[PDB]
Amino acid sequence: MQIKIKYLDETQTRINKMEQGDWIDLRAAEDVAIKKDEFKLVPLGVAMELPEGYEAHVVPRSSTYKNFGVIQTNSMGVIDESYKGDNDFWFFPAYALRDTKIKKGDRICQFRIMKKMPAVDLIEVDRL
Amino acid sequence: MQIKIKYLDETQTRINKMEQGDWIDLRAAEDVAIKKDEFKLVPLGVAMELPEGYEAHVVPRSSTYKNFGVIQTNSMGVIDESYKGDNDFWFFPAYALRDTKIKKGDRICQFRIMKKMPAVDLIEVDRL
Amino acid sequence: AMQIKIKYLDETQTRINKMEQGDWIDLRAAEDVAIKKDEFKLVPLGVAMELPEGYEAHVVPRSSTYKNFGVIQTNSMGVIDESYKGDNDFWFFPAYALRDTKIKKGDRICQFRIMKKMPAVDLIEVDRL
Ligand SMILES: O=c1ccn([C@H]2C[C@H](O)[C@@H](COP(=O)(O)O)O2)c(=O)[nH]1
Ligand SMILES: O=c1ccn([C@H]2C[C@H](O)[C@@H](COP(=O)(O)O)O2)c(=O)[nH]1
Ligand SMILES: O=c1ccn([C@H]2C[C@H](O)[C@@H](COP(=O)(O)O)O2)c(=O)[nH]1
Ligand code: NA
Ligand code: NA
Ligand code: NA
Repeated sequence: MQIKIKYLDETQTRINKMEQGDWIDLRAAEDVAIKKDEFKLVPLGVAMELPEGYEAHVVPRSSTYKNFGVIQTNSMGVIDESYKGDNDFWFFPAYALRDTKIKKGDRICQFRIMKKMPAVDLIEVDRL
Repeated sequence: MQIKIKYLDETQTRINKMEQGDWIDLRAAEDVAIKKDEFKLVPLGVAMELPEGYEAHVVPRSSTYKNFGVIQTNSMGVIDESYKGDNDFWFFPAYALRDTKIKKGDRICQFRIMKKMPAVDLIEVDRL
Repeated sequence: AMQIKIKYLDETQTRINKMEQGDWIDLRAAEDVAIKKDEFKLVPLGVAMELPEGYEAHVVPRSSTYKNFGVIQTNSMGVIDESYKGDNDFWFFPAYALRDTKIKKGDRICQFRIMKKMPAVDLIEVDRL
């Protein structure tokens, strides 16, 4: 299976091949400064068409907090197969626990794909 | 595959069907006000019997922080198949980074199911 | 059926027990750790593991971690790859404290499961989607 990837512009660093099954590091599309106790969407400079029936999960890298002092406000970001449009660029939602600077090209988070949950039948009951 | 769902009461909004594999939005069962730097378990007004051998994963929605100023203290909630009792209602563990008000019926987080990890044995060794 | 090889820091580490029905598995603080409000500490878990080939592990807080200890996990979910299998590749829990707190040696502070790694994928650059 394959992922089609469109970059925001030619200066974005092309990301790792995916022949191995490791999570894949994504990078700041531009410089982003965030003050202590403030929030910014860090653009990742990439848009993707994921395989039919899959979704992507995005979390911080292990070293992100140590080096940048940010947490990811939504814990883990879900990118559905449907977020496949020409302007559907990815972002990393960052809350700074201290004044910080992220520079263009800095690796800031990581992703993998996973099969979406199967079709399920929700049936209401009065008791369990 | 089916999930049996019990709602806290008649006023809880019945949630989305699960035909497409998308994550499913869960909603506040009552008004909850949270002060900056305080914590509250936000009731979701649902109890579920998940399919055998499955667990649920719960994370904020992408827009939760922007709209509500809360993060999920456990990052991703994991609800086991065994949490299927008639009083086993679900909660979103919220920490407010600013004063906030959540209203009854607001979408606050999302879940999916996933198969539990395969059978595995833990074997102590004296060296790797 | 599959196997996880687990090695402990020392004999004082309380050995981990697997939940027979496939539940996530709790891990324990390897030593006492004091963390001041708004400070960070990489809490040692006192375990190194060789995971099954083609698998990874996922680490999240327990539901009770915040109530008990007032900490959040700064990386959201830890990813432990199959390759992190060396004799000195000990696991940690990266804790940010939202209040002054003390964690005691042996406290169950986080939980893990394994999951198959994503399959091989071909990344293909395109000009438009
Ligand atoms: O951490 C995230 C979470 C989401 N998205 C993308 C995928 C979503 O489809 C879109 C937001 O749409 P809603 O989920 O808010 O509809 O943003 C990200 O780039 N990063
Ligand atoms: O984000 C979560 C995580 C867990 N639970 C369920 C399953 C737990 O067994 C139960 C109670 O958790 P503790 O009181 O053991 O933390 O809540 C949730 O509703 N939300
Ligand atoms: O919450 C975590 C996340 C990672 N690790 C381990 C596995 C990683 O291989 C290593 C850090 O390596 P990088 O991911 O920074 O390469 O730490 C942990 O013990 N706990
Ligand atoms: Na990369
Ligand atoms: Na609605
Ligand atoms: Na102990």
